Amino acid sequence: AGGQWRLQQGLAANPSGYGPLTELPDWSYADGRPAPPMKG
Amino acid sequence: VLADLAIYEPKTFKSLAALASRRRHEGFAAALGDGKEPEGIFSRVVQYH
Amino acid sequence: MTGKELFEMWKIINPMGLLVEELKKRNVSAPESRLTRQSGGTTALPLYFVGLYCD
Amino acid sequence: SYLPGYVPKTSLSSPPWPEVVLPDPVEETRHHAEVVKKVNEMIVTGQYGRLFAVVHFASRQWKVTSEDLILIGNELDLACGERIRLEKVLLVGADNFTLLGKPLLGKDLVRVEATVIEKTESWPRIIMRFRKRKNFKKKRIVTTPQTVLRINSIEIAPCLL
Amino acid sequence: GLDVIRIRKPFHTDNPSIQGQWHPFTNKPTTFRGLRPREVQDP
Amino acid sequence: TYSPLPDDYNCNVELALTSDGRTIVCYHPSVDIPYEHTKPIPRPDHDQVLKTRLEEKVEHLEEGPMIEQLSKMFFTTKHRWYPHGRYHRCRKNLNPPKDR
Amino acid sequence: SSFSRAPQQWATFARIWYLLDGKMQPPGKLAAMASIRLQGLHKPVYHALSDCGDHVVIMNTRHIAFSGNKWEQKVYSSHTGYPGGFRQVTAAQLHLRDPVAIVKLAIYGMLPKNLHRRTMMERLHLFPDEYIPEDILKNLVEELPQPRKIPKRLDEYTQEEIDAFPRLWTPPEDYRL
RNA sequence: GUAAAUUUAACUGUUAGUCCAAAGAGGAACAGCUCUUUGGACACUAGGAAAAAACCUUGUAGAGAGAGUAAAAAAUUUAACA
Repeated sequence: AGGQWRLQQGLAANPSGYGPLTELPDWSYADGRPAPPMKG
Repeated sequence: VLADLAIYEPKTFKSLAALASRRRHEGFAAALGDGKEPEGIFSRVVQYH
Repeated sequence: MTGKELFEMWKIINPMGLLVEELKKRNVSAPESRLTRQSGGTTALPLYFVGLYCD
Repeated sequence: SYLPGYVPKTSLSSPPWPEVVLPDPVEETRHHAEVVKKVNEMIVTGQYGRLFAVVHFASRQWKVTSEDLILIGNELDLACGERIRLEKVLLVGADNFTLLGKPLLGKDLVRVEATVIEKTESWPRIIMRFRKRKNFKKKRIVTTPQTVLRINSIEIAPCLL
Repeated sequence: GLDVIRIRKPFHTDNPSIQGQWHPFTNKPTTFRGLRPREVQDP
Repeated sequence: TYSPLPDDYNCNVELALTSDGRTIVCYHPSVDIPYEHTKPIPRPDHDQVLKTRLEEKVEHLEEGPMIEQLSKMFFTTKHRWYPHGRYHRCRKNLNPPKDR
Repeated sequence: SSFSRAPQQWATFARIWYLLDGKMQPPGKLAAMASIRLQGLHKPVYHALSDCGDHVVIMNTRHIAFSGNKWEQKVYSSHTGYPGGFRQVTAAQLHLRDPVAIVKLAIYGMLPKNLHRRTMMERLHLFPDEYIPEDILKNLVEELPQPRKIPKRLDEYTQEEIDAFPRLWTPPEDYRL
């Protein structure tokens, strides 16, 4: 759903493509230390 | 998640339904408009770079 | 006590009696019972919702 | 006595759906500020009980709350007991209010922390393809690495305004 | 130390609902005097 | 004014975007049932020289009539009321896993 | 909601009684609504293995309205099982013989083709003409809206509405009519 | 644009063609029929077309209680004034 609308906004057709939802880190250490980059 | 919300968070799900209904109405108004008018408040899309 | 409902740990009898006493201490009026919802009342599997009203 | 585009009322004269008039943008913008302020005061005064949130973790969305367990389907390069922050919160909800990200809520607004309590592997998963041979002795078994996370806490900060 | 066997759900919660679990009356409006369909007040 | 949905059931929904426009705020307090929309609790319900007798209202009924009574009372078919053999009875797990 | 576990489970899976009026309604549209309610497909807790169907009560089944010529054209066929036992009757013929047959068959076809179907039919209560047993009337919880909007007859139009509509043409004053 | 090709040293097995589209040549401008040619599919997967070797989508290597898609639902009721 919403693939064509997302393309109209310049986003990836799939929400799992490029953008903060996928590329940003999933987690970080509770003290604030950044996690290692994810494999994907 | 939406199915889980419908069962365990009915108030939150009604809000999501209200939000979807509002956005649907904004789409209807825009379709009638020629584009001269401004876009709906909820229609506005946040951009990322 | 994670996940446990209060009365599962604290066993009470006649909750309505305890409720009336606690409302009195708070000066609230005695609760009135009414039928908020009802379904299949004349069946083996009925459902009833009872609401307590103060004033 | 009629406009040039006047049509006598009939079944098909106008659309069947009821006409909807949306609020005036200027007036609605003022109302939105009042609602955001009201909800902000509830957060400031702690007028909420248990909170739940939707987090995006390991390509997945989890409807979680405090003390919950989630079984992640892979290893996480963390020792057991390590406390992490789940940084992708799509939604945080309370009894009386819900905050929605577009698509993710800001880190300032909501903090979700979890702990690794177990690192293990799944039960053996049989893989069997019916190729043109004696299949039984050719069954493959795979076990997938898993991580159990406990949701310690969900905290919202008064930063809506 | 728990048995390494099939786990039915990849999540466990003791508090699944914050706003109240859905029931058939969750989204039904109430009616004046709780009258039923085709019921007559002042019988 | 304008409401996306009716507000007479479940909760009253107020939708508001934040000034930055990156967050949607929903205020949804519960809608308490009005006292008027409720019914009063239904009140439940001689030469008797001899004591009242607790006569047993337990009447024997044959399998066919008994199943017909059970099926009508619970609005089911007759099949579920028949027994099954030992093979299926013993197969059933009497210590099933329980989640909360 | 802070209910006790057993009461909470009872409320969530409780059976609801729905009332449906069949006057001047097409059977299929009545059947489509009844099918969903009889299966529990209208509940967010729906699962096929959960027996979450609801009760559906349909009145005025004798006053259903078929669109088109389905009264004559629509044929219901059955076979007794004996040589020459094939019987074919029209919807009109079946309706006179059994006022609830048409709605019942329409619902039966829509329900899933599995062993749960006959159980779902037990929760279907079809009544020909506005009479419902008192016991069933006391169960009723909600009345579902009629799927088809019944058009008003010419006589049923109020004078204000008749005046509000314009006179499109000028009839010749010398015409007999 | 691509990454394969030839040669040398050894060696083994498969190969009795079905349908679809196209062009011919024989039958009857029949056959799920005869012959040849071009391409495709079928002994490698899956989705769809009612069931479905041959049509369409898609290629095939695992786990997921995530997501975007592909093919993918048949239409139609047939005049006249004196």
